[PDB]
Amino acid sequence: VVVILSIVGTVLSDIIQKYFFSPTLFRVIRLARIGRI
Repeated sequence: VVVILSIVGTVLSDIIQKYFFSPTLFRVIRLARIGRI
């Protein structure tokens, strides 16, 4: 549910910041940082 995905959006972002650091995820991150709840 939304709760898990809140953490998902956070942990995947950690993956991004360390390893998945392609500029294309930053798109999704710009959408992720925002309170999309």
